[PDB]
Amino acid sequence: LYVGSKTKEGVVHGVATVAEKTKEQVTNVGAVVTGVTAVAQKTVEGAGSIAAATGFVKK
Amino acid sequence: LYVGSKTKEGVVHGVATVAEKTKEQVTNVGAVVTGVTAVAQKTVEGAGSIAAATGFVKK
Amino acid sequence: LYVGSKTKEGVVHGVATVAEKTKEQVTNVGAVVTGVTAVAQKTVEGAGSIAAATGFVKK
Amino acid sequence: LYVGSKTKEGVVHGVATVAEKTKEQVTNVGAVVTGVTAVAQKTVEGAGSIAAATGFVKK
Amino acid sequence: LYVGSKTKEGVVHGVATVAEKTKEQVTNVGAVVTGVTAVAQKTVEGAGSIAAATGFVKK
Repeated sequence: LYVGSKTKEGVVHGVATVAEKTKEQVTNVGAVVTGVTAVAQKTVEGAGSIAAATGFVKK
Repeated sequence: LYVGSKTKEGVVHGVATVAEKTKEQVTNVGAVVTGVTAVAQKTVEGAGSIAAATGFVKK
Repeated sequence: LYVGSKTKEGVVHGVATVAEKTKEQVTNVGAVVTGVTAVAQKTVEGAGSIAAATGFVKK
Repeated sequence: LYVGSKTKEGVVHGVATVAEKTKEQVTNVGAVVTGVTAVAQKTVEGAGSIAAATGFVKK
Repeated sequence: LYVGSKTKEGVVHGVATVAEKTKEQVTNVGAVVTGVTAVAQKTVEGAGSIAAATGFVKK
């Protein structure tokens, strides 16, 4: 049993990003996720998330 | 049992980022996630998250 | 049982970042996460998070 | 049982960062996380976090 | 049972950082974390955190 000589899993490569000008405003009362950039994940025998917003959980 | 000579898992490579000018404002009353950049994760036999916002949990 | 000669897991490589000017403001009453940059994690037999905001937990 | 000749886990490499000018303001009443940069973690048989904000816990 | 000739776990390498000018202000009434830079952690059979803010815990 073998796995590949060059194996790439959950990978980000070679990202550029420019904001030559920007305005951003957020208002929140009682979830916000913003700007999440160049992100890499691997999960094994368990769940994964990368930008998760839940406003509220009630039980 | 073998795993690959060059194996890459949950990897970020070669990121550039410029803000030549920026304004950002946040207001929050009672979750905000912002600017999360160039992030790498691996998890094994357990869950993962990278930008998680929950406004509130109530039980 | 063998694991790869060059094995990379949960890795950040080669990040550049410039703010040639910036303004940032935050106001919070009763969670905020900002600017999280160039971050690497591995977890084994246990959970992971990297930018987690919970406004409040109540029980 | 063997693990790789060059094995890298939870690693940050080669980060540059410039603020040629910046203003930042924070106001908080009753959690804020900011500027978290170039961070590396590994955890084994136990959980991990890197930028975690909880506004309050009540029980 | 063997572990790799060059093994790197929870490592930061080769960080540069400049603030050619900066202003920062914080106001807090009743948690703030800022500027956390170039940080490396490993934990075994126990939990880990690197920038953790809890506004208050009440029981």
